[PDB]
Amino acid sequence: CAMLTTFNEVDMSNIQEMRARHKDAFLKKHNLKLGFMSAFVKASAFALQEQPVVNAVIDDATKEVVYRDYIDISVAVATPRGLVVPVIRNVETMNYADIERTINELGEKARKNELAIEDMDGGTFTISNGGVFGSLFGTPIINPPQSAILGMHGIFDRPVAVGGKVEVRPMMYVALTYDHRLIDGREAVTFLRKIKAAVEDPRVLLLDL
Amino acid sequence: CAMLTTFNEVDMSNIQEMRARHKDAFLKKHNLKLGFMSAFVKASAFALQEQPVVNAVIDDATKEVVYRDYIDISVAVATPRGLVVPVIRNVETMNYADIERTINELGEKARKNELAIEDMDGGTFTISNGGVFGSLFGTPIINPPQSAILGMHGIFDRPVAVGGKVEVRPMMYVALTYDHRLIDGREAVTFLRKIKAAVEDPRVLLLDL
Amino acid sequence: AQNTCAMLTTFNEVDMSNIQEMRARHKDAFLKKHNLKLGFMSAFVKASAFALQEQPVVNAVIDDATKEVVYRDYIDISVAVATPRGLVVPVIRNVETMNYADIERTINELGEKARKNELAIEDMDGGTFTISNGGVFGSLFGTPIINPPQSAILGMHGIFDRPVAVGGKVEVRPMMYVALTYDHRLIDGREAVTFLRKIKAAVEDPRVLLLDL
Amino acid sequence: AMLTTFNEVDMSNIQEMRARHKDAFLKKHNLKLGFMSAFVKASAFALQEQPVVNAVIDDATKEVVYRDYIDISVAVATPRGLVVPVIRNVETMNYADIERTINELGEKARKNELAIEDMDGGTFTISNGGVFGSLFGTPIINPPQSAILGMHGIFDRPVAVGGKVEVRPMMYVALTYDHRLIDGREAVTFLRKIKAAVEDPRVLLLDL
Amino acid sequence: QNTCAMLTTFNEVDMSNIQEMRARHKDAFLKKHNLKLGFMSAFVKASAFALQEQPVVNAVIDDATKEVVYRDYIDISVAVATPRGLVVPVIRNVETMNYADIERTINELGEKARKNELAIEDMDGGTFTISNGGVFGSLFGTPIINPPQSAILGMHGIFDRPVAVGGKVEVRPMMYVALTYDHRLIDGREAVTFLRKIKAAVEDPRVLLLDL
Repeated sequence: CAMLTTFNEVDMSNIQEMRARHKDAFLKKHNLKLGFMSAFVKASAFALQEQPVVNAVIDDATKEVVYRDYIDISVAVATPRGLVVPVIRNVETMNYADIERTINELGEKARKNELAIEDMDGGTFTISNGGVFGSLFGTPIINPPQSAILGMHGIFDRPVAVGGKVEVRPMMYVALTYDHRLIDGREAVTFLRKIKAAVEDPRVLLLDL
Repeated sequence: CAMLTTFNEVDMSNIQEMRARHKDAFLKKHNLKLGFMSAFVKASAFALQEQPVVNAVIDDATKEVVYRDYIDISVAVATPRGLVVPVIRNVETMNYADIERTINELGEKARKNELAIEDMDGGTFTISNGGVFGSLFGTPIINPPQSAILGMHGIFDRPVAVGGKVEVRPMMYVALTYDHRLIDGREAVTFLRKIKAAVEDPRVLLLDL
Repeated sequence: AQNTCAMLTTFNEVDMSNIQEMRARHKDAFLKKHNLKLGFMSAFVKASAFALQEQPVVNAVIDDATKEVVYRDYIDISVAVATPRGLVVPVIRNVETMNYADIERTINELGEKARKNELAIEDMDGGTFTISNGGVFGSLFGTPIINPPQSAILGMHGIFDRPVAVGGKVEVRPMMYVALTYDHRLIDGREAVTFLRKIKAAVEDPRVLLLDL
Repeated sequence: AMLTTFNEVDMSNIQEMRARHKDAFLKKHNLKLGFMSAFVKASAFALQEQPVVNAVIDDATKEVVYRDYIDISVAVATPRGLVVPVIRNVETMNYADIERTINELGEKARKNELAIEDMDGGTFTISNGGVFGSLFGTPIINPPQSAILGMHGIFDRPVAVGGKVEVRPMMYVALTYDHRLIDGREAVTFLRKIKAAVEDPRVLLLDL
Repeated sequence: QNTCAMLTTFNEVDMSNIQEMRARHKDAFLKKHNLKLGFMSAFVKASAFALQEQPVVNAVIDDATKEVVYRDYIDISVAVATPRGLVVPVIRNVETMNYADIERTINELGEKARKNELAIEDMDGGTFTISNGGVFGSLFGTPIINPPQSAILGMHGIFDRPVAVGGKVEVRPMMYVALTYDHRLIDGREAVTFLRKIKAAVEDPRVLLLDL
């Protein structure tokens, strides 16, 4: 076991304003609640596209890097009974209108206990959300056999310096645990920073920066 | 022939913001510059996706409405010898970066004039960027065999009303000339409204309203 | 359309301060008295009737078979309804008598009939003037399609808050563009411009209808 | 095994108490008031709320042993090194008794006359790393317990309370817990309960 | 994090003085000594004078089967880490106690170009006491490192961010950095780690306790 964790801060204001502006029409059309988790899942998929090493795995049996091209992100909808990780498959071709549908169905499966065995294995990324309980920032545990996991924590209003001026903005601490045997610090730090950039400004997803 | 025209106005404040913040990154990553045209092409593609009637064309030989799953926008490119209307195919599977790259390669082909006819046929929707030459608004001419075209114009700073206040915002007119036989009043204005919405904030495209 | 016939659509802006403020401070009594609704449809229809009375040429239709102008007298405003199955255009006859309330009653009746798909072919055609609505779907302005054999059509669009200079100072006022697609073969530029300006004057200040100006 | 999660506590009520009740303690109990007792009692309240954090995995026979007694193993600094005495049955003591036990353990520790029966049997550890001046960090779980709450320095830091920026005495609180017994949500709610109890001592009275 | 007793403790460092130092003296170094002022020359020095008092960090756990007796080394040698594209190596300064800030940067920079051209001899990487993880590349918040064995302790490089802070009970936005230090619990006490964390962050904002 070798878990290396890097933290970073994500400005939550842009996506909250987008939700407040577009929640009504989105709920009217797709019958879904607009949430901040779809933005994070899409950003994770995008950053995984840019940096495929985070998507790979090293087989301890043969000591060789095993690259994966398909992107599957497992979300944590952990039931009061215990921790459960439903898997979203092929997230690289979904928008914000999707993902929300998929997480809703997977949560429904978890509540009604149709979460079969195959729905929690074969994931390439994990987006465990411990912020629904108000955690400031903590270090999650790498889910085997995956090589990374992104931890989303609670949103709180803290003063942040913007252009030399103190402003109160809603900010999220985000964690990323990686195995240094495969991912070096440069790669994981860049990956987390790029996730932060994609969540902070959703237009880069359209610009492909 | 039987062409009707309807108008609206688009506020390019988010497009201006995203071209004020994401030019250095776009140039460093793609060796290419960012422009207004990609936003309008993507907005037209999204509107045609969510309203397949305008995407369809009535063939005069058999008087049949013909639907097409694919979308290919006939963007006009400026050349010293004469205006040309090439076609960029499958607009539904590309982001702003891909639109910019195909428009740049099309322009660099047109400058030295190696454009074959294979890149000029098969049009579904035409956009004429008349903003290079200062134009307030006016009725554009369609390029058949397609049904309706969207005519862009120049972007001028004009005073508008946002919450009762008067501020100067970069705002331009849009005209959608449509074949009145197939498209009636409601879709001819809803199409333009959706284009307006997707250009005012690109986050609608990502959120898929 | 464009080349098929003579459109020559003319445009004007109509402020909605008077009508909107009136309905804002007159709607409860109307709901307690007739019980339907209160809208600007009745105001625009009656203003069109007034302007059509003042300018009888726009009421007259041409007869291409004989090249004879037919000076129709009864005002037959044919309004449009944005039904789920596209759009339908019923008709209202003898508009001059109704003031605001009877036009509103006929509008409500015809809308309920169209929603129920009971609009008979009788009260569907034969109008002398048409009014379209591209206002429910907010459109800044557009070119209306002339409904034949009628000779003109009103194409009012949505109402937007825009900064408008009144007395040298910029103040935000509820504006809206209105279009008129006439027939240049019969109506000149002067007549169509005067028509649009008279409708603008009769909607900007409804007391003109009482004053007959 | 070891895994940690962090949070922050606004230490405004405790400093106000120490400001308004230091002389009353000095002249009624002959001991010095401190913010140790607030955290010990908050930890006791959280342990009583969640018995899972008070449990232990026995590697001898792979069993989950529950303990009814609550014992916080406070850390006492000595020149010879680091000695950790265990204060017993914390449920039945208020701030005064916690302070008395801490003073007694300090007096007995400085004299090198703390016996082996006073080291063992602990069920929860608290490591005050703030006497040296740390911002935050990771504590280690001393065997055979299951969690440790480490405190850090109390630093005046600007916080957005009510939408305005003000300088307030805040410290970072972290607990390191094993994942084989305590889940992530349990640890987060445990730390938040400690935060609530220290931030508002009247919660301990209201039992919520 | 388990590995071998790999806890971590965190702190912050004030870098208003150093950038104030560098905003006035950059031209002098370029003229007299032809090299540029960086950050590591302050952190590599702050660590070195933090080790000359408490040499338990210089101690390593060696002999047969590891834990037998301390091995105190009277020499200080800091292993700064520099990034290539060919995997980050850790270059190392020898007998660096007796040499000042400039000799720390001349040694660093010319030795940086010494590995930009792959002119490397393995004799220049012997197992010395201590590594200072040089992470001044990628603008992020708080890392955990992995004490580059056999080294016993480890330093971080975190990044300067404009952060609102309370200076003298007043809010004064300054651009700040965080730091951690990853200590092997075995024969390295928790309390002594905070003291060296503080002083490696005290000799940094007030550069003149190096003279005291």
